[PDB]
Amino acid sequence: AIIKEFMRFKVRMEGSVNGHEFEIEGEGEGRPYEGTQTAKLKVTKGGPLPFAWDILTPNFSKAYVKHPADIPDYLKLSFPEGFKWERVMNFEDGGVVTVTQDSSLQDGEFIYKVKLRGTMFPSDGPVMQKKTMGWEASSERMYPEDGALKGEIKMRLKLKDGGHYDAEVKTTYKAKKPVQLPGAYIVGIKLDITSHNEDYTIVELYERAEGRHSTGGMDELY
Repeated sequence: AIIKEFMRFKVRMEGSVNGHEFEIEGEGEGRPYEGTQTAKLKVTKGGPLPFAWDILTPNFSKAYVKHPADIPDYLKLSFPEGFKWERVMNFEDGGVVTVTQDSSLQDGEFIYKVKLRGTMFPSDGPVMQKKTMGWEASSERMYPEDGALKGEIKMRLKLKDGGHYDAEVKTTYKAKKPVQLPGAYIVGIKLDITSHNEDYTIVELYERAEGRHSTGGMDELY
């Protein structure tokens, strides 16, 4: 076993949102075959952030998705070399977040390097005004294409003032070496910030993710 039942990770993210530069370092741990994990993140530069942490969170670990035996776990199979991923999050108000990530394994621990760029968020919008309250549970609709794994999500962020703020998210996940890709399927995910400090320079997350067969819906009917 390359991927153990209990695994830790270290993550570094360099990014900017609307021109505001920042850096974040974190450490996480979880149970890859169980689809549960946690992370503790510290802003190491550019704090306190002048925008909602919520836009950053889905950006802090695909090896930790519980998969049934009949769905190839492409991303776990990618180790020890690992994989890379590139994502686009197009928010309903024109904000855009692009992400580039590299996942590797070293000395028994995963190493994540993330580069993020957020742009065009309205200055008076919920992101810049920090008016968000956590993501609703998501369903990432997965399918193989061009020798990589593709995922689509309509993510919905809760607004402090009872509404929601949506984003159309598309990601491409690619193993460094060819390994078995799965067929189309769906991953149910729930991410929460479980703790944070007064000025939000330290936050803790918890995420649960499990793959299952689609019952047909992949777009509007999932």
